[PDB]
Amino acid sequence: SQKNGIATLLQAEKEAHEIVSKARKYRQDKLKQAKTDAAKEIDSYKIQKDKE
Amino acid sequence: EFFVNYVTGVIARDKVAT
Repeated sequence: SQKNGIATLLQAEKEAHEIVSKARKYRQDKLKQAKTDAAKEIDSYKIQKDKE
Repeated sequence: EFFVNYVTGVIARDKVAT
């Protein structure tokens, strides 16, 4: 049908923005874990070398 | 009627086939 004239375009751009979000959020959660695992490490190291 | 991301225009019938 004619309304299918947008079926292959609106969904195509939605998939484009989906892969966008995949790039900008699968990397963002890496910013979440990277900024967190590297932040809980310093105090643990401090206590590790402060028992001695 | 469908089927930046697309091109629109209008031409004379003399060259529609070519």
